[PDB]
Amino acid sequence: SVTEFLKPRLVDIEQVSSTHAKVTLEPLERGFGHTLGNALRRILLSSMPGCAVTEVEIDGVLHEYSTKEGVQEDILEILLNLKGLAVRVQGKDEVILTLNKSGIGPVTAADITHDGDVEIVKPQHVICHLTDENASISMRIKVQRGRGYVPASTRIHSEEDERPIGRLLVDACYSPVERIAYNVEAARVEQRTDLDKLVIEMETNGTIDPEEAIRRAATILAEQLEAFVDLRDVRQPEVKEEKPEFDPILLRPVDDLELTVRSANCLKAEAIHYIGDLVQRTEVELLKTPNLGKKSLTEIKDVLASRGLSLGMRLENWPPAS
Amino acid sequence: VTEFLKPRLVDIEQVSSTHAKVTLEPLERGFGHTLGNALRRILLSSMPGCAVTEVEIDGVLHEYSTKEGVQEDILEILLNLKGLAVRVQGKDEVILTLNKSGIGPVTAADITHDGDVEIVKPQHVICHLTDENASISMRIKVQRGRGYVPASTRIHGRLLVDACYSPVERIAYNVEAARVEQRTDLDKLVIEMETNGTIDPEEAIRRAATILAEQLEAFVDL
Amino acid sequence: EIKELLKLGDLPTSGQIRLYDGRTGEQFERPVTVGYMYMLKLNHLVDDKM
Amino acid sequence: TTIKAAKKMVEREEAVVWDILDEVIREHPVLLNRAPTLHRLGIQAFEPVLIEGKAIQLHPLVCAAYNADFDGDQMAVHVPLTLEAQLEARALMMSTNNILSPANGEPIIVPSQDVVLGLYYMTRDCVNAKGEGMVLTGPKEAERLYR
Ligand SMILES: [Mg+2]
Repeated sequence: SVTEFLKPRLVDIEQVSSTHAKVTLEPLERGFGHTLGNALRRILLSSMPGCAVTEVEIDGVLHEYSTKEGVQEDILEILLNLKGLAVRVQGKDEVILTLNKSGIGPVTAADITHDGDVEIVKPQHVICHLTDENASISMRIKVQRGRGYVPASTRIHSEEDERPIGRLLVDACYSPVERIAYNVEAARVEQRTDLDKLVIEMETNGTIDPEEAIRRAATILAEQLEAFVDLRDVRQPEVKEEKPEFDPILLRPVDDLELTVRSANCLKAEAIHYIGDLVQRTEVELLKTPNLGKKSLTEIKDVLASRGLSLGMRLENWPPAS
Repeated sequence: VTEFLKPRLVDIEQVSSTHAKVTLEPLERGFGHTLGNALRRILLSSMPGCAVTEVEIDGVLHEYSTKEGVQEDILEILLNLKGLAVRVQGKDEVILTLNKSGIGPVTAADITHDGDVEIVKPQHVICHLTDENASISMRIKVQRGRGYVPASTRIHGRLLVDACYSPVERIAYNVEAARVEQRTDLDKLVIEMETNGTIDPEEAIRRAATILAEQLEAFVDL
Repeated sequence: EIKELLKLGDLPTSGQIRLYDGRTGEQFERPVTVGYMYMLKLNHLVDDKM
Repeated sequence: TTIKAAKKMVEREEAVVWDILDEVIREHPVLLNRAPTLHRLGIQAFEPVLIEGKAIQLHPLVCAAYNADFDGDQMAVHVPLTLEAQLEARALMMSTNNILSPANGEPIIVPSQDVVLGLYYMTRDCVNAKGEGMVLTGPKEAERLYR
């Protein structure tokens, strides 16, 4: 009407192919056409949860700058094809896929050991070519769900994750969408004029679902907009915080300090799960603790007192609040 | 993690009480542009308000004119009326009368004090007058419209003027870079806006955000 | 001959296409030139200077 | 507490070192220089802003002043460390001080290209363009009418 006009709704998920999909939002009042069009295009192209491959491992090869007797392409080409490979994980967020193959011919996506929670979007995608009778490859493929695009360089988190030599990092490029075209048109409103129907076609990996992608992008937009739907002078800095300095690792059981289960039952033989209770327990209760001789006592002295703590320290503040 | 970042805004600078400058930080790699552009395009056009659209001087019925008693042409008068921001109550359309005589500046505060309207700046000069024996009157009709609707688009005797329903006078978003401890660069939005004074600027941002969210409501899940 | 070859495809003879700013969503006036040019990379790469 | 501990911390780049660095240069000037420094402007003083990558951004106007293209021309940086030198760079060789060549009293800060094109396009007149013949209550009104 004059004010408080009407909202649109999704009225088509028309798909022409496995990937090229079309949706038709309608009806947009006026000027909202380009608004929502460009906004949804930016959101979709920017951030959609994809699950491309991230970490691969082939038993024969050491570094991706090598070859393998039997495979037509180099390991580099294999990794690039893998990055090209798309997949849809359903159950978990990260998964491991084994691909075993032998004999002459092209190794494609279907040949991998699929699962139930994992589904190959298109199997005909060629991975490599074996060009010898008794030539074979087995490979593990880490596939994790993520948003956006992270290169192989910065994804390093420690100094031992790469130490397994066979772990080849493929720079993950997970975004189901590939291009987002859109355009406004005169919606066939039953009785009004120049209302706008917004047609959006998405060319994608086929992984994500078109209407699902639209609704996810709209949720993202609404969440980001909620920031200044009620904006006011707000500041997260609350200087001079007040919190008890009790260390939280004391709340956990003792067994969470990377040691065996026999020593665990040993500290379960004195009925001491807590670290916040063992902290009031010096070494005056170890050889008297059931079956603490040399080996299990060696574990107790190694994995506990080395992490910066001490086996029994007097404190007066416990437990807030366990 | 399929969970995005939400801004910890830093400033609502309210210089001049009608021209505000909001900052917002931080926003994801591209969300600054999309949010700024969406808010700007909505606020410019699709943001309802009230403004004058009909002018009728009961002595002159032409844009072009040689009308004495005022040292301003009718075009100056139409221009001044274009900016006469008036906030209307439950009524959707009302006419006002401005019969006045005197010496100098016919100003807004001389409008007959109706109960269904409210001028935002009675201190607004409308048109200066010949100093003696000059009493030109005019009626003016407002409407509850959507945004900027020019006269050429309205032209289809009764004078017309550029309808400007959008309370915002100007608005511009500028996106800079902002830091998160190791993150390269996240959009930091800075929207400067300037309204008619009929609504405070932050209130207008709130209104536009609400209208966009209630547009979006048909698709989201939570 | 280039015009005829473009006519073979379904592309404009002027070799200029109405583009759109990915930020705003409104089109640049004055249709701009866009094509497929070959582009090299030289070993003056930055990691050898900084 | 120890200097070697601080060296280790910088070696690891803890999330606090970036805040520290951003703090320590909030006003600390810096010197940028071009390889052939023909005249006085070949070395100027700026305030640094942290960015990514490895390139050295610099304002286009002063890069027209350096006689510096972007064909891959390299530039050297320098950090004035003593207090006298910091304040000297801030007071003498900061770009907002050198705006006329010592040779001619002409202004060295000249918008070279890609903006003169912009402004020139923004200031012309098509005889019959959409919107011709209106009246605007001010510049901001025209800006809104255009966007
Ligand atoms: Mg050069």
